[PDB]
Amino acid sequence: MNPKRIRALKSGKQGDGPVVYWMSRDQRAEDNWALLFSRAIAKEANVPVVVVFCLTDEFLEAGIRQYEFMLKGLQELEVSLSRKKIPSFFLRGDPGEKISRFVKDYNAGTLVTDFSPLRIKNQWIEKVISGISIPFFEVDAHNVVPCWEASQKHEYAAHTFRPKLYALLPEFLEEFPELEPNSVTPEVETLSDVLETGVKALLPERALLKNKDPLFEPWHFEPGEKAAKKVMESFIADRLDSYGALRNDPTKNMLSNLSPYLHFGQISSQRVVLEVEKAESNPGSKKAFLDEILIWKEISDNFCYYNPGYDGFESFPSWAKESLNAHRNDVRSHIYTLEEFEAGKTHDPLWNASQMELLSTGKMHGYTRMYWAKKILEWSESPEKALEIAICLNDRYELDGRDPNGYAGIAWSIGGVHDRAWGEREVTGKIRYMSYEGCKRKFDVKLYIEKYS
Ligand SMILES: Cc1cc2nc3c(=O)[nH]c(=O)nc-3n(C[C@H](O)[C@H](O)[C@H](O)COP(=O)(O)OP(=O)(O)OC[C@H]3O[C@@H](n4cnc5c(N)ncnc54)[C@H](O)[C@@H]3O)c2cc1C
Repeated sequence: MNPKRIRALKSGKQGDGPVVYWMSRDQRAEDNWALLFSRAIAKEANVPVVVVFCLTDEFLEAGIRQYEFMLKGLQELEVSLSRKKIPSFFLRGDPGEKISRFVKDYNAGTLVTDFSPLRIKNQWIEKVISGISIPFFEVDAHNVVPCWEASQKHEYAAHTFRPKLYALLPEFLEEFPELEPNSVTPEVETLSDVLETGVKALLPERALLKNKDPLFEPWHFEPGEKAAKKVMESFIADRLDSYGALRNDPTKNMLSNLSPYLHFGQISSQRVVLEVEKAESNPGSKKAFLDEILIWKEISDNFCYYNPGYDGFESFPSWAKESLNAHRNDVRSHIYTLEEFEAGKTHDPLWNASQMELLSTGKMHGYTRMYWAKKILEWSESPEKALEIAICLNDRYELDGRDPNGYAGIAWSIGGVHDRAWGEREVTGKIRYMSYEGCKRKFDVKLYIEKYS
């Protein structure tokens, strides 16, 4: 157990009650450093461990596609945690008022949570700190190397964050120890009813077509830790060999499709890296996949951790802010509203077909994600309007939405974060441009459009 994975946010006097694991980002029982760190401290104090999840009031800011995927995975998690004699408590409302009330009611001895560099998680941490007198720690269970240990600084490029992450891999890339069950079973509603009431509250804002039928197809990704592992096994066995040569072709499903399980924390990235590193495949394809799940995934947490305004124009590089400001008054070719972007009613069939894959599957291809966001900057009134539209459409319809990957990805597409300056164009400036003809020379754009009518 590396002590560099755990951070102390506030000290205090330890109580003689159950160690509380405030689960948030990592919703799994296996390969969870935060849950394992809570069981170790609970064992050292001769007291069982408990897990608490808060169903926040911000669930209506998303959709049914993310509400059902999360709660259905939590239902499987409760059975898995109960088999280890670890009881789970699902509170509903403000985590600042619920976690404070749970710790005081149940006489908690130590509170533990998982690490998330997002602003909304820091908002909960600030409120819970104000009304708790017991120790409270946080553990990085999402990244292989802790976010505060990989770099003490915002890395402006992947060429600089790669040697720092790979030099610390022999230390943090290790096997997980078995989660020991509680010694004895210790001493606020069922998730089936919370799923029924929540869906009934999200029904009027459901994504529908003109025929009143639903648009989302929930048979593409089955939720749960069991299904998350089966997806990783299928990728290593069938798709990992052809990954390095077909990750940029949206007409072929050659990606790992592990992003919805990785966002909600249903599967550990360290577990995926461990199975891939010991797998024998194309070295060019293994290097490309490890570059995506290690470098670009953890540099997204690095961007959100060392940039408070990671979702704003101020976090852009100085060369991009100066380039975008010099082309602010440039006459845009087209100006579409948020409703026209949402329904995919633009003149570009490639962008519209990309938006249709986002609305129907909740997981648009990785290559088209760059074309989908860069066109928003080209057809918006201002770079700040492009950030708002793309963030809203990402977090609302992407199953992996509301994730540091999405915020670092959108910062690269429009703001050029972790990128370089390209040829100076109008409107877009020195931001890397992706043309429609450039996509046709890379893949069958006609098949990708015909698939998502
Ligand atoms: C405009 C835009 C929006 C995005 N929105 C999201 C989002 O809402 N949520 C989200 O998790 N990711 C987002 N991404 C990153 C990336 O596109 C997706 O992670 C990817 O499409 C997920 O599909 P996959 O896991 O099957 O691909 P794979 O090739 O199997 O990648 C595996 C994993 O590596 C990581 N990874 C790979 N590429 C990236 C990347 N560019 N950035 C960060 N991590 C990466 C991911 O964790 C990914 O799950 C976005 C990127 C862009 C440019």
